Amino acid sequence: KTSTLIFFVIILAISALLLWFQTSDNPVFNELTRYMRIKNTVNDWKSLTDSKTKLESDRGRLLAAGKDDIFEFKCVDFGAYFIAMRLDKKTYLPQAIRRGTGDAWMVKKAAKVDPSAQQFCQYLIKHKSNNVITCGNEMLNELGYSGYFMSPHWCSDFSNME
Amino acid sequence: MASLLYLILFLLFVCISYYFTYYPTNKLQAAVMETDRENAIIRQRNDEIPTRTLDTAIFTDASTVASAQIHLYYNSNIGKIIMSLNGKKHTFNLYDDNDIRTLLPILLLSK
Amino acid sequence: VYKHRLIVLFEVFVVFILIYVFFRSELNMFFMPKRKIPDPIDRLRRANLACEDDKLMIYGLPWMTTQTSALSINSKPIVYKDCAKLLRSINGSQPVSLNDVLRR
Amino acid sequence: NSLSIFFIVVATAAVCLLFIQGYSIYENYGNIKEFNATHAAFEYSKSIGGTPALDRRVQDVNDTISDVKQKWRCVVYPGNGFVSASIFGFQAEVGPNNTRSIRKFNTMQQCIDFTFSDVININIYNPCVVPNINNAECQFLKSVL
Amino acid sequence: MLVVIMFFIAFAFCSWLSYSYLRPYISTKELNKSR
Amino acid sequence: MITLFLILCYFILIFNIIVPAISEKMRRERAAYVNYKRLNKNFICVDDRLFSYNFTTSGIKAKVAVDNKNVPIPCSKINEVNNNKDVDTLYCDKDRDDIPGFARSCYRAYSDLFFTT
Amino acid sequence: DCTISLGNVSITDSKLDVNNVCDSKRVATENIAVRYLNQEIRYPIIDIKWLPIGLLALAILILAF
Repeated sequence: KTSTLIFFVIILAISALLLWFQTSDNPVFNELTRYMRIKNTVNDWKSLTDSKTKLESDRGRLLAAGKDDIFEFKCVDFGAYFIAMRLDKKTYLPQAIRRGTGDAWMVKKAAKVDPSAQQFCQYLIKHKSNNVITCGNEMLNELGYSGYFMSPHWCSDFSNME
Repeated sequence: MASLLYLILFLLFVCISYYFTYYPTNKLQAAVMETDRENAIIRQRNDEIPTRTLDTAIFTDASTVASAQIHLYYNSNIGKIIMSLNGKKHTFNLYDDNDIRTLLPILLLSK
Repeated sequence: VYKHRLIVLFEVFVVFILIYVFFRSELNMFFMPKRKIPDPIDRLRRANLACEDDKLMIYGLPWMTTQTSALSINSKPIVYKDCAKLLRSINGSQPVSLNDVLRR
Repeated sequence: NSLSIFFIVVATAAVCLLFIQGYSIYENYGNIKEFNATHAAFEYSKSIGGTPALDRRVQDVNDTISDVKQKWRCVVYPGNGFVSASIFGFQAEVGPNNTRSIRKFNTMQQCIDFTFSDVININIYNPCVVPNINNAECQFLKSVL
Repeated sequence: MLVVIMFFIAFAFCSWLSYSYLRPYISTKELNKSR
Repeated sequence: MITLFLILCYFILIFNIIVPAISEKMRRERAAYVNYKRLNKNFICVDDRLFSYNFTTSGIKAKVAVDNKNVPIPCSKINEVNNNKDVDTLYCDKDRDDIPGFARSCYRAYSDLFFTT
Repeated sequence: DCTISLGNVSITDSKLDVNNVCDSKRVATENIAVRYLNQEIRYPIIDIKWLPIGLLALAILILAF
């Protein structure tokens, strides 16, 4: 009888301790939950992104042979928007002018022929070019997705062969 | 009597714990899980079209037919099929009647 | 002891209070069916090639009630002297829809 | 007494798993800390909506304007350089009597810098409105849009 | 009797902990009163 | 001792399953709401529609701006909706089959909240 | 001026090495290219959502009292 009550009280005390562990913004609790999410995402995407990034680095280093202005921002039309893209010197990967801490600055178009979007894109090239984003490993490490397996996207193969 | 009520309470416990463990309880979790579900749907729909090289009979004119080997890339998010034939990409919009009437004989004559 | 049963009932009451106060929208979203994502190729699944006389036609297209001919690469209506033989050599006498082609 | 043995073994399994997890966490807490630090973006992807990440803190006017004519562009004014034009009218400057006069830029880059700068410098000059009407300017504005 | 008292004591303590940890996040009056 | 076991189960349920769920939900959604309010915009453009959010004791709730005919206002009018004070709004909690793509729009509205978090 | 024009290549569990080499340089056959595998060791951390349920397991000892 007494032993049952003591075990009861012990279980309630352990429940209170676990409640404190869970609802007190503990560092260990937060790190364990973060690791549970991060491990699954890494297992899903990291190696595939690395292989794809190496392939496109090889492709862009082949493409950059004989061209001198391929490492300068040009405003590429992607149908529904403009993107200020160049080819990264170090990795020979597509690079685009970034919008804050998000993805590339996609200047939307209100029709097929939008002079204003083109001109704002040129303004970004002249002014907002200090912040850039790169497809593949950098995009995966900054935004959590690589962009090579999402469509439509300026890094994806379908949007670039269309 | 007592056993039935205790079993009912225990089953209610199990159901509530299962829901709170394996189902979304806030907007972040719900958004993440719906992202995953929509991505899986899109991926399987894209995988419906055979991405491996397939042999079809392609009419290069009104009355001339030739055997050819083509590759198909389907993107159901925007609804387009890109057919690589003779090294050239042909983009067919699935919302266009003429594109449908051109692509469907290619798909239905595959072997 | 009746007091312990009352304690269990009070705990169940508190559980229901918390669920009602906080997780009402989540439960309703859980009860309702999922959100349908449009399929661009769904309406083409019943399309089967079947040619009358020597002109290749496409059947099974619901939104185009009239018989729609089959176009070639250069967008010319297909007329073929041996359409029936070609269709027989492709799949056989029985017609094949797009759904059967996709499930191959 | 099978039920008692089953309860003992399952509770022992729970306690032993707790101790194993505690010791593994104790030895690998730092390791998972750097693993999370170097993979912070892998926790939640920025494409939760199924769309590329967008930074709402950086404001872009092109996201909402669904009409081309309402947008501001730089167009070539024949014989007088470049001007900023839209369906509302040309971007103007204060005249001698606090009026509106079309301001003209020497180069496309200057016009783009003035038009798309973060500074609010909008001064509408409609050449088709009643107070300020000019047939040639209105015709040019309507034709160039 | 002792079970009832112990359960109420632990329930009160755990409710106090949860309230103390979650008041800054569930007190929506602060957001409503702020414009 | 079945009843003491049931007391244990329900106590653990509440204080280690439901209350931590409330904690995580409120922390995430309060952070999202604060990030929203830092934008200083009453209505934001999500999925070609205008969405506002409010924080209540159940969490963060999204609403869409509509006109007198319950047709959502396009983003091109955002400047005249933020300045307005009596905008008719439809809450995303209640499903409406008359609006095309309402579920997707409300989904993307909730998803665009969690950019930083 | 030497070119290789392959068609539809489909290889499984194999290696493809198209060299198209037309100079004095000799390709390094069977030269195992080893990189630094900066492997990240996953740890046997069960999802801590197991923590309540495990407690319940301990709780059922009260059934044996």
